[PDB]
Amino acid sequence: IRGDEVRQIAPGQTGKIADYNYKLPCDFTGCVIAWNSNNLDSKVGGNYN
Amino acid sequence: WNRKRISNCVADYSVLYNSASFSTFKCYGVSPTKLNDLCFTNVYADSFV
Repeated sequence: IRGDEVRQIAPGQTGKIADYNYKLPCDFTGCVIAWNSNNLDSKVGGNYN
Repeated sequence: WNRKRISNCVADYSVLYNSASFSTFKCYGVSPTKLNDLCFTNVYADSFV
C-alpha cells in the first residue's frame, strides 16, 4: 500500500483502503507488520502493477 | 478563525471525503461515510491556517 495509509490497516478504521479494499473486523485478534520497501517495489518511470 | 455558517441547503459530504486533496479527514461523533445520510439543524465551518 501507499505510505501513510499504513494506519488504515487496523480494526475500526476508515479511509479509502479500509472500506473499499481491506476491512478488518472490530474483534480482530492478531497483528499488523509493515516495512518500507522503496527498493524492489519502486522503479524509475513508475511501477503501475 | 473565520466562522462561516451553513443552513438551509443540501450538503454533499461525499465530494469532500472522496477528494484526495486532504491530508487528514477525521471525525468525532460521526462516521464520514454516513455523513450523506444525516440531517443537521446547523453547521459551522470554521477555517484558519
